[PDB]
This record gives sequence, C-alpha cells and structure tokens, in this order.
Amino acid sequence: APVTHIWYFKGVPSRLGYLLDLAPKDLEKIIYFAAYVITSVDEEMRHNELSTLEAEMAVERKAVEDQRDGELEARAQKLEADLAELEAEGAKADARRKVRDGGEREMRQIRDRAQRELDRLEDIWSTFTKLAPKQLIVDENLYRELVDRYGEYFTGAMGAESIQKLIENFDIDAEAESLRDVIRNGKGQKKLRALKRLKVVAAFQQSGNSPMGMVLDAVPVIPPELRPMVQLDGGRFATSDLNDLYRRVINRNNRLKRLIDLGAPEIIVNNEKRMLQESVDALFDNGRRGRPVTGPGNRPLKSLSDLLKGKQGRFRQNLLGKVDYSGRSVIVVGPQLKLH
Amino acid sequence: VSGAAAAEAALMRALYDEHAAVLWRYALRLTGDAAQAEDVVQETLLRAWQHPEVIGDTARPARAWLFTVARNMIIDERRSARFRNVVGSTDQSGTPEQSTPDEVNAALDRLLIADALAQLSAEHRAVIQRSYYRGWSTAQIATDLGIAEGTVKSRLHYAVRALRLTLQELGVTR
DNA sequence: GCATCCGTGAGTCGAGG
DNA sequence: CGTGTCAGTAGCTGTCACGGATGC
RNA sequence: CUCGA
Repeated sequence: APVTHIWYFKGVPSRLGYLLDLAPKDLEKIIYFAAYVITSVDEEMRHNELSTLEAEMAVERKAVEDQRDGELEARAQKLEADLAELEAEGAKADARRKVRDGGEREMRQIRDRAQRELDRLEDIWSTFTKLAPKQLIVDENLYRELVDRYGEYFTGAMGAESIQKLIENFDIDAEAESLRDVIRNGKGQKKLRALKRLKVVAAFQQSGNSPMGMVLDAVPVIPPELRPMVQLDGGRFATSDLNDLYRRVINRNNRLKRLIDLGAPEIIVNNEKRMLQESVDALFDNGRRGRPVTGPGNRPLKSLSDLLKGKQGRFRQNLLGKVDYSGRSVIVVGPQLKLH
Repeated sequence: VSGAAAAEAALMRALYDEHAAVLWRYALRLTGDAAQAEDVVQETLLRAWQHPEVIGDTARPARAWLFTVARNMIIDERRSARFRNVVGSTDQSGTPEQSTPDEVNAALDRLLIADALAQLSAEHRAVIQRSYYRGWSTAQIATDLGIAEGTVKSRLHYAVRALRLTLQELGVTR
C-alpha cells in the first residue's frame, strides 16, 4: 500500500498541505484512516439526475414522517386508554400521573428517534449536493451511506493512496497561476499565506520532478554494514535500532499482503495500512509524530534521520571534525626553552 | 445478496469498537511495547474473523477468548528468536563499537614481496602472479601461457625457492 | 483576524564504566 | 497445535527562549 | 554513570 514520507507531511510547514491547500490536521485525519476524502465527483451526471434523486429523497423523508406520526398516535391512544382503565380501577390520581409521565417520556423518545433519522437524511442529501474533490468526511457511517446511495457519482478513498490520487489529479500549472493571480492583487492578511504556497508549488513546476515522490511505493534499505549486528562476549547478540525499524516495516507489510489475499474485512486492512504508515514514519524519523517507538527499557529507537541530527549526527561528529599521528599528555612549564 | 457480505464487515467493525482498545491494553502490559501490542491486536482479531464460532454466540463473552489468543501469541514471541537477539542495541550505550586493525604489517609484507618479485625472471614472475595473485589452477596457468603441465609445476617450485633466497638474504623472519 | 502550540537551539577535550 | 466465566502501560513536568505555522 | 581542564 502506498505510504507518505513523514518529512513532507509532519515536517513544518507541511509541504503536502501547501501543495493541496489542505489543513495540517485534515491531512492527519486522511493519512491515518480517520476520515475519507473525495477524490472525484461526476458533477454533470449529478446534474442530469438531481431531480430524480431529490424526489426519491423527499419520498423517503415523507415515509419517515408518516411512520413517526402513526407510531406516536398508537402510543398516545394506548396512553389515554391505560389512564382510563386505571381510572375505572379506581387507582389514586398520583399513580395515574406516573403512568402519564411515563407515556410522555415514551412519546418523546419516539419523536426523537425519528428526528435523528430525519437529520441524517438531511446531512446525506446536503453532503451529496455540495460534493467536490478534496472534501473530508470524518463520519464513517455518513460516507457509508453516500456510497450506498450515490456511489455511481463520486469516488473517495482513505489513507495515503488517496493523497497519491489527489497529487495525480492535480494541475500544477493552473494552481501555480491561481496563486499568482492572488499574489498580484491581494490583501496581505490572505496574501502572505498564498506567497508561501507558491514557494512550494513553483518548485515542483520549474524543476521538472513530480510531487508524486512524496508518496512512496517502495522504501530503500541501507546496506547492512551501516546498521551492523555484533556478537556479544556473553553469547547473545546486539544489533542496530535500524534493523528493528526495518523489521517492523517488513512484519506489517507482509501481514498486509495476507489480509489482501484473504479478503479480510476492510476494517482490518485499513487498520493494518495505518500501522504500515506509522512504521515507515518511525523508520525515517521516529518520534516526529506522536510518541516514539520505544525499545527495551522505554528508550526511543534511533531513526535514519537521527544519523544526521545535532552534535552526534554524521555531519558534526564525523565530517566537520574527525586523526592518526597524534598524542596527548600533561603540560609542564619549561623556563629554559626558547619561544620556538 | 451483497448486503449479506456487507453485514459481515459491519460485524467485524462492531467487535473492533468494543474489544480492540481493551485488548491493546492487555497486550501492552504483557509486552511493554506499544508497537508490539498493535501487532497482537491485529493478529487476534484476524483469528476472530477466521473463527465464526467465536463471533456466533453474542450471549457468550468473546472478550475472554481474545485475551487467551493474545496471551498465547505473546508467549510464543518470547521464545528462541527473541532469546538471543533482543538483548542489545548498538545505538544504546555500553556496547563496544567494531574496529578493524591497521594494514601496516600487511603493507610491509606487500612491499618486501614486491621487491623480491622484481628480481625474478619474467617467466617465474608471470607464474606466481597467476597462481597466488589470481588463484588459478595448475592446468589453468598451463592453458593460458601455452606451456606444459609440469612446466608450471617446476616454475612454481623454483620461483618460491627463489623468493625464499631473496627474503632470507634481506633478513625476513621465517 | 490573533492566541495557541509546535519545533528548534542550548562549549570543547580527556579518563574510566 | 488450540485457544474461550473477573481477566486492562509505567511513567511522569522540576528546562526555556524564541519564532512562526497551526488553529477557534 | 563518575571524574579532569
């Protein structure tokens, strides 16, 4: 399953969020399977069938109201008959008030159970009417209804593969000139946010490299000598953390291949793809998003990017400073020595 | 119908919303690694989907069957593969870094062998450099140089002693 | 339109564990 | 291999200045 | 971990 490079999603500012004009939190919900995103919608087919789908939705709302009012009448008449029966029995009027308040409580529940169904059908129709690409649907049941009803009209997806489709269905030159039009004449409050967006978009336009590289289909493995596994004088073994990170990526990617082959429920496959995303995110930059993958002893494992960061990184520790033919000892004053 | 296949997917998503988060906590205590607990949850619920007998009776607690499957998965992880390796991390302190000796002794021998080699005939030098430097067989050198089998054996037999003469004359230790 | 919050940085060398 | 009554982290905040993207 | 300038 495709996966995103954590350097361009979680790294500030979010390079993907600047390219697709998507908020960082909305992008977090998409990649990690918390919200679907609309990739395409057949807007002309929707227009040529809007009148028919509107009448069917109106008929469905009418049948929901007719069922509510019928159920409420049967309950209200049963209440009035029970009170009249407990009055013929001669029970105290305070006991009738208990049966009265219970009936009013039951009718309130019936009316509310119907109103919730009416409000869902209002959101289902509202969402399908104003459906455009790059829209997010955080409610999973709502998206399930949209596919069950108007699935012929739109195409949505989750996870990283969806963003891979949004980058594919993305006009680099048009979005570049659209930002330029805002930049030429605009308000500095809303123009500065468009300037920095052009900084990311214009880079993909001129250079000739596709933004598709921010989503990975294959991850490279660093040669073994750079992540060596050494034997210990106690007979046991000590290995580099990178081997654990690669191992967890391999374990979860092979499990995903099993679920795809077995046709397991989409809830297991999606919740597995999310874990594969977090594993590759830890391999490249563990700890960047959320809590870091701890090893034995609550110790955060080092990632590939940790080999280059800070004073202990490759640059400062092994490139800016490194030597043979050298020594050191204590210094003592020598008055007789000459200055040279 | 197609709704019957979708009812099975809405059934798995149901037991996810009632048991996954509690099963993750249980595996989290037995392993201590959150990334490992997620792997145990996915594998436990995968076996629940493969066993309709556990998903059949709702009047029977399926939670208890999950804790037992996860427990057995965790103890199996705790065997041989973890036994040897899990101990040390090179990134972690307290582990000695690997080192490789210097090539001084090898470079000095190579310099003395290169001097003794120069004092050899072009025939002997071109035979020891094809047997020890190229590692060919006796018949392979005989095929290349267009000479007899015993000719390569004899040239090698002398050239080795010729080199021993030059080295012992320069004081090379036996 | 602005308060919030995230991520960045924080001496060099040496000894023994 | 099969698995089926409660069955649910450790650890921890005793850093801070500073800037700018992120967010109600 | 602890120490030296």
